[PDB]
Amino acid sequence: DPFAGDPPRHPGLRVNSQKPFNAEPPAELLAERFLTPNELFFTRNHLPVPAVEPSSYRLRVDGPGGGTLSLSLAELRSRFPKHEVTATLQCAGNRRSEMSRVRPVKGLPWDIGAISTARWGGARLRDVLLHAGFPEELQGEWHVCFEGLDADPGGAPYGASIPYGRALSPAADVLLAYEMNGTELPRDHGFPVRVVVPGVVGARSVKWLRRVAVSPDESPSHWQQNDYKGFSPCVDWDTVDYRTAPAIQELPVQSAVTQPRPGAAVPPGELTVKGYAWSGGGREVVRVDVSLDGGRTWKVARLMGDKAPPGRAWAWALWELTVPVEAGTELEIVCKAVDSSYNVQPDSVAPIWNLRGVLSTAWHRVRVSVQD
Amino acid sequence: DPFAGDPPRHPGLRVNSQKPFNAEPPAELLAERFLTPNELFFTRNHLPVPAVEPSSYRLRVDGPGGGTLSLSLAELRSRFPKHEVTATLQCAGNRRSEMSRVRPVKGLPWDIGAISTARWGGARLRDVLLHAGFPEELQGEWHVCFEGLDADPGGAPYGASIPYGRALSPAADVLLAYEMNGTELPRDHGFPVRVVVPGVVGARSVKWLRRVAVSPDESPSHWQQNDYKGFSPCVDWDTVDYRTAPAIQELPVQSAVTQPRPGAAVPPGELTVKGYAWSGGGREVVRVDVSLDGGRTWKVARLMGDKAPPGRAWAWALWELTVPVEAGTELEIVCKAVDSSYNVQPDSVAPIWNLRGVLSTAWHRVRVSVQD
Ligand SMILES: Nc1nc2c(c(=O)[nH]1)N[C@H]1C(S)=C(S)[C@@H](COP(=O)(O)O)O[C@H]1N2
Ligand SMILES: Nc1nc2c(c(=O)[nH]1)N[C@H]1C(S)=C(S)[C@@H](COP(=O)(O)O)O[C@H]1N2
Ligand SMILES: [Cl-]
Ligand SMILES: [Cl-]
Ligand SMILES: [Mo]
Ligand SMILES: [Mo]
Repeated sequence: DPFAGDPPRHPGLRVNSQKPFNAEPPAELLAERFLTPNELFFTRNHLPVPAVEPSSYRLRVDGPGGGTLSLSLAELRSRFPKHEVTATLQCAGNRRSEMSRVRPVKGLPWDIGAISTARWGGARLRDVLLHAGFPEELQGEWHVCFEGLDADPGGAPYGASIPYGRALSPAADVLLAYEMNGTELPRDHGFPVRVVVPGVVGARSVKWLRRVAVSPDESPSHWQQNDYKGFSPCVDWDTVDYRTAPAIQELPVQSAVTQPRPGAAVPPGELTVKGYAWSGGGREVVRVDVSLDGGRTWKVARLMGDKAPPGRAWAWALWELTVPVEAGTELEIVCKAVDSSYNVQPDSVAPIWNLRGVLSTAWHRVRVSVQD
Repeated sequence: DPFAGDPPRHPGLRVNSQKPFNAEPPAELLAERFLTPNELFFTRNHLPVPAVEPSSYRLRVDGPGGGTLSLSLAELRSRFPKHEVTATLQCAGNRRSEMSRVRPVKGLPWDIGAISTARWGGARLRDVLLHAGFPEELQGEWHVCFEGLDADPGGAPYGASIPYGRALSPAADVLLAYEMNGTELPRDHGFPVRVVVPGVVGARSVKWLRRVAVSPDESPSHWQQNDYKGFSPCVDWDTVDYRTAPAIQELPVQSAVTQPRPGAAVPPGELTVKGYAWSGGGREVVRVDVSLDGGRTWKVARLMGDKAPPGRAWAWALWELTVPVEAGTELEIVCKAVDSSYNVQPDSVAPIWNLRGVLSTAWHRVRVSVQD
């Protein structure tokens, strides 16, 4: 069994796949803390988890002239000044299950918790590439490709790429992280090294990093070319042409209600509604609107968190709104967020439906009842 | 009459205000060409148009140490290498009229044409500031403030600001433009000099530019502080607090149908539906979906234009879709666009309603009938 060596996990996780392991924290704990504990941070694995001997581990980075720089874990820690970045990773498939309600889709049936937040520590990718000899700027459209140590039966490794400008930008905060919430990277989260690409879909933050290469093209890997793309609601498996849509990089504005949970019976008097909101590309969440009547009337929730610099809001905003609720009533709780570029979320899922079940960002609706 | 000196305009414009002059091109011409002719380019004036003697004109730019650089029009043309940028300006109030249908709002009642596109030529703001002695990077949060030569009765000039980083970035393409579609700036469009801020709301592209200043704060002007902001649908004139929302800079994804026009009777057989789509922040439009049945089913339109570099899609994408239409039917034509960060447009206007009638980006719907 290829998965016998996988790490043990926290028992309260909502698991949608055991082999390979894919799980999310319970929604009731998801937004309990700003930084998601390492043991509850959602886990998305395409393959068996690599077992890595730290001292023999080498990160390979190809230089400008075709040479190869080879770095040990000790050297990655000692050569480059450690930088810390608090960033939220959201999977493209977050909230896929709401989409399947409209019309079945193929994919892991995530609820609202394929998102988590951590303070990451590591070398900046930028410094590693400047050390390998690359310039701050290359002419034209270049990409940085990453391969992981995890590989499918045929030997193809998990891989992804990001544009060269993002990799070299001081402000974009791309890390080759070896620490997570103050401790070393857990195995499920990429030990000993993963890429963390703030403001970008989870798929590009390659775990168990074995190689870094600069190329005039995007990663040729199946997951960069033939997956993690958004299509029209009309497209299906027989018509999809992956050349017609760009690989998902930055993600759009998103939010969900984490408390209360669907089907809850809540006591009359006061109700504290809670959730998260986040947007891609370093775009801050500037407002979260909450409705208790199915989206007819709205109130403004309180945003928690502390501001980040402009263009660098990599971490989610937790929100709450305490409201009066009358005995014997039925509530349809809805939330929608607005970002710093005034992007907003769409009313419904059908018009944004797609065959892969990705980019599920229509309003989250939670129906509960108020007891007598 | 303070407006006696205003320039004459093209007679086919859709004028919503004569004094001050505010007008949009006819929707049937709006998307006829990629570059909007200067005579049809929408015009948004808050005040009387300044009459400027070109030779006595001086642009004032305050240096880092409190000194003032003063530039003539000849020097702006000769000192700095001319750069050309094709960019779309969209007013915050575009499509306000659709919002008033839900609940009356105060503001010029724009239809879908408070947007236009031109190739602008001028000095880069960046070069002008480096020439004034500023560094490429200032520590902290700095702004570049612009004042126009147009001033209200009390003597306050039109003014706005953009973040310092945007002004100094080579990629952001901010210009001090003296040319428009190959000719000198028309008076209504800022002669002799205007700022053009690509990917940003029209309000910041200050016309009839008299001054440029760097400040640790945003423009103190009324239009930067107490206008061009987005609020919750619940906010009204008695509750609005302009300190609670950020000034609009980048705009969200937008699109409209320009052909056919509402109420049209179209011949059976084939119908060519046309429109525009654009997104802020240099984010390319990656897809436009079109429905003929009120948003139940969708097809993908053809995008016209030529690609721009990543992060620099400053100009709109014109689209078209030729479709079969059966005699005696009723169509509800709808369009929605998706940008490079997979941001999308919301189904309806009510949930995005606000007191100023700004940020009107819900799906545009056009009802027509097919003859027999
Ligand atoms: N090598 C490796 N990198 C990987 C993956 C993987 O299967 N292999 N999954 C990716 C995707 S789709 C997701 S959403 C994130 C999830 O990171 P997490 O498990 O630490 O939450 O890691 C990405 N990096
Ligand atoms: N000085 C000056 N700058 C100005 C304005 C104005 O009233 N005064 N209007 C602003 C706003 S709200 C808009 S939408 C754009 C419109 O530019 P246009 O008239 O060339 O289309 O210019 C901006 N710049
Ligand atoms: Cl998934
Ligand atoms: Cl307006
Ligand atoms: Mo993912
Ligand atoms: Mo405007």
